Amino acid sequence: SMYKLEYSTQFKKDFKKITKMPISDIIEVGNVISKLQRGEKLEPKNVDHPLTGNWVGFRDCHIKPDLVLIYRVFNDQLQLARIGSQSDLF
Amino acid sequence: SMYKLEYSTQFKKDFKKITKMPISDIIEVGNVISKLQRGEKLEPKNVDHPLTGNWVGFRDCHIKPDLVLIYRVFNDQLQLARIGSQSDLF
Amino acid sequence: SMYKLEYSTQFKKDFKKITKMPISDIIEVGNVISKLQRGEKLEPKNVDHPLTGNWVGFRDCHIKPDLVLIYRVFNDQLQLARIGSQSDLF
Amino acid sequence: SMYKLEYSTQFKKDFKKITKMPISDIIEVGNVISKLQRGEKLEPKNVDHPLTGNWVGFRDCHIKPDLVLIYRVFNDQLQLARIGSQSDLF
Amino acid sequence: SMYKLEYSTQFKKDFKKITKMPISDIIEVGNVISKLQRGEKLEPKNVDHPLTGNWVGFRDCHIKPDLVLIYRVFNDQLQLARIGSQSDLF
Amino acid sequence: SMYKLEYSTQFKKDFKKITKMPISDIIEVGNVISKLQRGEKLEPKNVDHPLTGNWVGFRDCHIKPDLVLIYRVFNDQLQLARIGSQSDLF
Amino acid sequence: SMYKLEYSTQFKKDFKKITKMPISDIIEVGNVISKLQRGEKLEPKNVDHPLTGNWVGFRDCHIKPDLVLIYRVFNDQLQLARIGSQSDLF
Amino acid sequence: SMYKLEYSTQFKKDFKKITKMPISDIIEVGNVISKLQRGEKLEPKNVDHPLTGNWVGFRDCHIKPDLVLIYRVFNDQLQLARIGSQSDLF
Amino acid sequence: MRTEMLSTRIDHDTKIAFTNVCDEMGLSTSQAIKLFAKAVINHGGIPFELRVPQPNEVTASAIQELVEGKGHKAESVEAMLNELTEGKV
Amino acid sequence: TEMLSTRIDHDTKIAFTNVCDEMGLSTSQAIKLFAKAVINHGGIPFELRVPQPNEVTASAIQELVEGKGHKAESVEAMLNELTEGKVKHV
Amino acid sequence: TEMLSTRIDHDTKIAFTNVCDEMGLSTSQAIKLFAKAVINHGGIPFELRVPQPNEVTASAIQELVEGKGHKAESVEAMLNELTEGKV
Amino acid sequence: MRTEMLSTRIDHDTKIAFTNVCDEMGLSTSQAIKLFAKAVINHGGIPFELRQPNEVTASAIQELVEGKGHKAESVEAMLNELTEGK
Amino acid sequence: MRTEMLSTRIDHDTKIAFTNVCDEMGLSTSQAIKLFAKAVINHGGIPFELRVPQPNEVTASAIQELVEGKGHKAESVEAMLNELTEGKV
Amino acid sequence: MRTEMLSTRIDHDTKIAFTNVCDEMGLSTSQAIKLFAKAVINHGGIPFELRQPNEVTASAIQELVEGKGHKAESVEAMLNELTEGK
Amino acid sequence: TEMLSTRIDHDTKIAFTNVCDEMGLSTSQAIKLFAKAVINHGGIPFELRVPQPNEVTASAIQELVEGKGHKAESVEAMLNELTEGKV
Amino acid sequence: TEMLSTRIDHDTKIAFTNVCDEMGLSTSQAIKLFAKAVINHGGIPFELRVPQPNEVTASAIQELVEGKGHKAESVEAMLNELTEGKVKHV
Repeated sequence: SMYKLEYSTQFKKDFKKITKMPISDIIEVGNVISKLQRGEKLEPKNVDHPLTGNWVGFRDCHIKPDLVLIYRVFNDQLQLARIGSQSDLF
Repeated sequence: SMYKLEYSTQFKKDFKKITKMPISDIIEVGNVISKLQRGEKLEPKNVDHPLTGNWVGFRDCHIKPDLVLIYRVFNDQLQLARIGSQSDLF
Repeated sequence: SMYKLEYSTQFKKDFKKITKMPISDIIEVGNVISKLQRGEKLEPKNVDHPLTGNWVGFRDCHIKPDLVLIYRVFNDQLQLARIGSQSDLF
Repeated sequence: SMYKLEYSTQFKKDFKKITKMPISDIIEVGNVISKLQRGEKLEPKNVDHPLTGNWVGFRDCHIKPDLVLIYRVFNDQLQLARIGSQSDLF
Repeated sequence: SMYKLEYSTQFKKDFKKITKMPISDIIEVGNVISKLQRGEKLEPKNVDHPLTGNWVGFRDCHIKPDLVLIYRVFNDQLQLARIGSQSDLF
Repeated sequence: SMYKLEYSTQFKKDFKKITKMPISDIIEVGNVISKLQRGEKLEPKNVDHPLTGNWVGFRDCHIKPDLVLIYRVFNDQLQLARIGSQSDLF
Repeated sequence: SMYKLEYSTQFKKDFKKITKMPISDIIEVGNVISKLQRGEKLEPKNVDHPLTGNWVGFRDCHIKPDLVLIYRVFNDQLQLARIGSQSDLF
Repeated sequence: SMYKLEYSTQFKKDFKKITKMPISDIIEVGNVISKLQRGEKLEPKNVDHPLTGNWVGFRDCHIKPDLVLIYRVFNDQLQLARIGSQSDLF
Repeated sequence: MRTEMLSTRIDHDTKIAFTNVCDEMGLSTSQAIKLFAKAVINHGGIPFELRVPQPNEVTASAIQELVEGKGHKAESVEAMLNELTEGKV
Repeated sequence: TEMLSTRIDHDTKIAFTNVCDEMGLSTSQAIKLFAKAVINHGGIPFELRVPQPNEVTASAIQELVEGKGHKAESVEAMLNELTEGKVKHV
Repeated sequence: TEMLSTRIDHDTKIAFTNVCDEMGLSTSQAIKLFAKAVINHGGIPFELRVPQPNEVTASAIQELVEGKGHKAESVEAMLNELTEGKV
Repeated sequence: MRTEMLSTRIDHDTKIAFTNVCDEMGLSTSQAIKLFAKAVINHGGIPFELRQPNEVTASAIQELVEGKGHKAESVEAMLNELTEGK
Repeated sequence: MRTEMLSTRIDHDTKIAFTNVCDEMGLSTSQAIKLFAKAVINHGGIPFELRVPQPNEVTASAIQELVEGKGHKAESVEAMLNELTEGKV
Repeated sequence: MRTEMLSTRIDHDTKIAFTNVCDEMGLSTSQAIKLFAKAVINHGGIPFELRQPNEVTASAIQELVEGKGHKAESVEAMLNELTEGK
Repeated sequence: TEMLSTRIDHDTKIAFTNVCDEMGLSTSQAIKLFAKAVINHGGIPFELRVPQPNEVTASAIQELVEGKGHKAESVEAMLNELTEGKV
Repeated sequence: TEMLSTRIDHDTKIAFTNVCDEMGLSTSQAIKLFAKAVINHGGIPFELRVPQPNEVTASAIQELVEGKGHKAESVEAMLNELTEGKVKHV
């Protein structure tokens, strides 16, 4: 948990939708965020990549094929911008 | 030994976007450009290849899968035309 | 004064075909090129214009409706790329 | 005092098909040939033009929309190569 | 008198969407269909016309600029194939 | 005596962004809403139309080319669902 | 047992060309059509398959690789639309 | 040699070009014609097939990939129409 | 800096139908026209084939079902609306 | 020189050969034309698509589906009429 | 090597396979061509289907249809409230 | 007949380039724009590659970039609060 | 039976350049226009993308050789014509 | 300015169909024909499928069909005559 | 199964291979797509190169350029001879 | 339900995923859209082609080839200016 953890207001509002998912999926969200907090590279299926265009400076990982986390590491802080479907986030 | 460094006006504009990326990624951009300046061969993941148009020998390589550098070596000049996503360049 | 005359290897090969034309038509080609070398505006029938395609600044004029010259002025140089029919060039 | 008249052997063979045509059309062929022999401009509908394809060095005019004459003026000679439809000549 | 009314299975499914419209708009759909059943010419705003594509004799009219009816008259039968937006149908 | 006025919660949230706009634009929003409340035709530039997509049962008009109001008249009520740009509403 | 035989006007026109073929080939055309009339399955070389358009179930089979029959079975009718080369039909 | 042998005037004129070919090629022309005269099926490489369009009623075989024979069997007679390249014959 | 205007004359039906598609696509009409103009410059041509409306697969199947005589009858426009609107009248 | 080739089935081989011959091209010339066109265009210079009936075919299909075809009691009687007596049986 | 994949229903897979067969390619080759085209254009080079419903707009509409909107006496009163006095 | 205008503001450089490409193709800019509008209607969509903007994501990113995000003591504490105990 | 006329207004340069391509293709201009009209009816649209002239590969290579500074010099138009016409003057 | 006319005769049915397809695409038949001519020039060729006629082959086929071909006693005799002894 | 094949020079094969690679297909797949397109359109769906020279026209031109044409005194005399008296 | 899939390399997988996410689509949604579009159109509804630079890229390339680029003595000094000091080395 080397980085500090910060999240947007919108991230909390997104997590109201995430809360409705099965417990397994919620823990997998937490496991991905924990990997990111420790600075660890994600799995190939997470297709982790930097964002282009207006979203430049931020990254996107697939926790599930249709469940995307938008985040960045800035200074010493893992910042969580949004979590949701491709259609909800872009 | 090393090529002269030349960049387009648009390249400077593109680097305004590049500046918003984390320092790690900016350093990777610099590392690729420096390899090219030394005339060295790039690594397979950079998928360096010439473009097959009337593009006077310009080339395309991936600094990241969605971060493309358009460039050429002419005389003893490394000329940097664009840097950005496929959507920005094509 | 006048620009330097320069022609491509392919322009020489194209002229292998142009030479078969009557001497009058060959002279008319030469007259158009002489105008271009002196910075003279061509005649309305020459439909002189820059190409908007992938042409890197090159221009198109008609010595005849079906005899096209592809050329540019770079520095103080009249560079002649091709001469031939629309089918030969496009 | 006009140009001298010359025709190819193949032109003589083509004229068998021309002879099969109505007198009106044969006369129109003769009228175009006389205009060319006198150096006179043909009508807009004859779309007289130099050839820049396989028959470079020669000209073609349309005596009818589907009846083409391939010819040239070389020095003081009007030389008639072929007469027929677009398919039989190209 | 009047043609027989016939509608496709897909027309019923499309009407699952049309029913959500205000009652006035639903009546206007019904009025256009009633005109067609009685062989009446539609109004200029209905842009009634046969489709020139692969449509097997079917026609297109606009109940609204973005609400299209695909239909035909065969024998004495008004056959209704689809109703919906241009995006739903084409 | 005009239609009753109703707006959604989300419409109230959208109006925070509207409040950030110049007074001129806010007033133009109010003017369109009053026209709709009185049952009056909007101007051609408002391109008022019923929706036949995901928001079937509702109408949209353009208060500005990039500022859209989604609304309906249901019985004696003018109901205002959203106001914003095309991207935020569709 | 057997389907009713129906053919288009254009089919009769096409058979004017078919008539010029040798008797052997005309007999092969007849043999294929008779197999279809009996509802039988064709042989692999006839590459019988439905067309994938809005073609109301019409099918394509090769009596020869360059002799195509367009047909359908509707009710108890074998309906023959076209016979000819790919260039005549498509 | 069961069929009688007949050839067009144009076939003889074509054979003046064929005569210039090596002896091996001329004999192979004769071998194909002999197969046809005996009613024998040709080899797969001869891609023997009936002609469509204006040439219907006649057949085409490749004696070489760019050497085509146009022929037919009519009554008891093998009739040879033309021999030459695809560009010469079509 | 300098700004000009690009425009065309079109009838009302076209303007509304085009506006509706653009709205459903998340675009203003001005944005859409600028995208077309830029795409034409980028491609050196119109980057799609010009064509008439063509039925999508669902439409083609509806048409074939009708042409095969497999449609569903209705006694009148009113009864049809009542059934398919499930009573909305 | 090296080779470009593809493996194809017999029906495709013959149908392609017929179109190519009738266009005045050997198979090799046609493939060379395609490869050079792909180079010239930087892509396949046409849309890939399934066969689509031309207007004449669509007309025949429309005549049939509207019940306006021509009846025949047997393949044999149909052959007698469409061949004008050339093939009176089978 | 990795995969680009989707689940489709049976009828769609049949129709897609048949169309590709008539064009002369396999479904895998067709999908690879699509992916490379999307990369080469930096976008999807053809018309998109009407998007998934904007949930924000959908909820606003559902609230209104369920009769749960907020009444206002006037446009002026509404603007005063929703602009917090700016107009 | 009832015709209206369909129009956009565009930069001068863009106007020139678009006009020149249309000239080489043999049509006017007005005709080209009408062709585009009818094509969009005929396809029920824009038949070539677009851009997507998203206001919600843009605001979230902007809030974080301005240093106004919310701290969490651990992933476990964050999940516990944001799931309300799940 | 009934015959009409299809026409367009084009400048002289276009008419001759188009006529020359059609002749080289073995077609009259009337035949070519009828083929286009029939192809448009057949396809329900224009069966090619509209675009500006684009250099073929030989042209692109000529341009790149010039842009790379690898062209061949000539002292004057007259000497150039003399060399490349091999004395035709 | 120097403009000329480019024109064809076409059947009435063809005219109607072509006009209707052009209407649905949003352009006039004159504009469509200009677009075709410029496209043919811009590509140096016709950018879609043609038809090929051949007068020589047509005459040869017609001569045979009319029963006017030349008899040969055998393939060997034919080759001997047509190759002048090769 | 049979083949569609041609011999090309080395440079052309290289360029064709590279273009197909950028599109995401092999040269064999590209040529199969071309063959099926040619069949599906019943013609070649793009512009043809200027054809091989019509040998009849080429020989007529060569005869004239070599100075071997037939002189005529007049257009009327020419027409009388070449029409065998019809004009 | 069954599956449509293709094997792709890592660079292609990520570059495609970025375009798809930024278009508001999961990979599955994008492939389903393509397959349904191919069905709807009876073909691939776009030309296959290599990447082609947009106007901005062509402009940068033209500026460079005309010698109007901007010099820099090292990758490091270039990074300092283009990032406005954010990355002053490597």
